[PDB]
Amino acid sequence: GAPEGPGPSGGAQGGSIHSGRIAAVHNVPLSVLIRPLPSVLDPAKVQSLVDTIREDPDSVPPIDVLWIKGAQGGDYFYSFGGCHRYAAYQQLQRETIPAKLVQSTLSDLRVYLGASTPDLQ
Ligand SMILES: Nc1ncnc2c1ncn2[C@@H]1O[C@H](COP(=O)(O)OP(=O)(O)OP(=O)(O)O)[C@@H](O)[C@H]1O
Ligand SMILES: [Mg+2]
Repeated sequence: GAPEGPGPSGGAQGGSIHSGRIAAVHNVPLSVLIRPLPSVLDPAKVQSLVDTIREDPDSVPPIDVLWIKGAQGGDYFYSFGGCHRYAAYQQLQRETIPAKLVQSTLSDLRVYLGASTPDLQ
């Protein structure tokens, strides 16, 4: 749980390209991925990816993922794409998946779900 926090000490949100920020590749757990948009997966195309990760996990780049926080610091990870890439990782029963984190705002989520957008907390 986390019924407490530090405090304000740096305008991170709306920060210009000189304030402070760290965006890089990160292994985000598969159990905390948010995907509210089903898709049609192909069993032959997943096999090709499952073969790359099993034959060479270095020639496989990360996917783009949006990093947004709720009204209570609750971090939520949204993914839109790499659908087939998720099946290969999910099929290999792996614990986490490489994904590029990109700080975003609830507005960016409205562009994708400007209708079924929930209330993050
Ligand atoms: N054996 C392989 N089979 C298919 N794609 C491969 C293979 N090895 C490398 N790749 C790369 O994996 C990437 C697959 O993910 P990408 O995000 O690019 O596109 P996508 O097919 O639209 O699907 P999703 O968003 O569902 O993963 C491709 O860009 C391709 O270049
Ligand atoms: Mg495409």
